[PDB]
Amino acid sequence: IVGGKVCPKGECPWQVLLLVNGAQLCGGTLINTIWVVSAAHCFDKIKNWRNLIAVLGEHDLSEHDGDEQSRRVAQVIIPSTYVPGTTNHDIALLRLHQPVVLTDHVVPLCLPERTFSERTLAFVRFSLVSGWGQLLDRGATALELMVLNVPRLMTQDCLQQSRSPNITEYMFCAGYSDGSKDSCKGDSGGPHATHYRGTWYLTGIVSWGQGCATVGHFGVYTRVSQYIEWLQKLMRSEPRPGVLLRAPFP
Amino acid sequence: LICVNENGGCEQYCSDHTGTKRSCRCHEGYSLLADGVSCTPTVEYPCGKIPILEKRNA
Ligand SMILES: CCOc1ccc(F)c([C@@H](Nc2ccc3c(N)nccc3c2)C(=O)N2CCC[C@@H]2c2ccccc2)c1
Ligand SMILES: [Ca+2]
Ligand SMILES: [Cl-]
Ligand SMILES: [Cl-]
Ligand SMILES: [Cl-]
Repeated sequence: IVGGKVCPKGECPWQVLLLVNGAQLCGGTLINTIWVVSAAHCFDKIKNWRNLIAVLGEHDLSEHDGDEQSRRVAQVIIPSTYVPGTTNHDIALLRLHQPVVLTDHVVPLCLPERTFSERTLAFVRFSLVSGWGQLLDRGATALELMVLNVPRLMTQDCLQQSRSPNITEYMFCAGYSDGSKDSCKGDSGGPHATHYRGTWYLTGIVSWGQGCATVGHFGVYTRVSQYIEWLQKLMRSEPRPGVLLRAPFP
Repeated sequence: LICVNENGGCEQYCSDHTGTKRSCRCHEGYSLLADGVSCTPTVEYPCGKIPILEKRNA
């Protein structure tokens, strides 16, 4: 995250950190005690699907404070329409091997209904994005979880204000074109969280962009509203042997 | 009231029904109050609420 601030411990309690062999991979968002939403592109280079760990309740990577809860990732579910190395359909649904325990430091973000998200949340101007990504373009990643408030653009406006992949109906732009504030590479998969009348909801996933807080370019986020029914159906499904599952979309 | 305007006045989710009818609903872990619009937590850790802030304002 460029140009944000430390998320005070416990104020981003849905944030997930994904590790592969102990190394930071991506972020994610807890939506229930066993389900995490992240970005499909997080998994394009995974060799051993069995060394993926999700951590809940994380804050400062330098220390253990006992609020962290680690789980193995039992299933990584990606839409059939996602193509590795490209941008569209950049979402993944992760099933943990055992539920997390909800606590003051571990709380799911609400996965909204489609209509609500489309008709109401999509018009809330600012939303929070978070992660342990780079604090600067070509810079070190953060040790404490960072958070940034970013305004969403209508895609027609993003395209006009920007100056290379299309912004498709499965995406939206958010952030700033002046190079000050963005999510970046290592925040991939993390939440874009939208407040409405006292409750926070999942509206986007840190997906892609140019560089990092690059002048003339906004952050691009997966439009989670396109996937609500896909996600809900998969959450009602039985697990299948083998970590990776490609599931039909729609 | 229609769900497309002002969220049908619902705090959370809204369904349009045949008639000038609307029903608000709440996410799991909440219940709908008698106002027909407001949602109140029914569990300790409902989604989308930040416990250390909810306790900061209790
Ligand atoms: C759908 C992903 O598509 C792409 C395209 C370009 C691209 F830079 C990225 C990177 N992610 C983000 C996310 C948000 C960004 C933002 N808000 N502002 C600016 C830049 C941002 C970059 C990314 O994950 N990369 C880049 C280097 C290897 C790694 C990777 C990319 C793809 C696959 C695996 C790993 C993803
Ligand atoms: Ca820690
Ligand atoms: Cl099934
Ligand atoms: Cl496997
Ligand atoms: Cl309660």
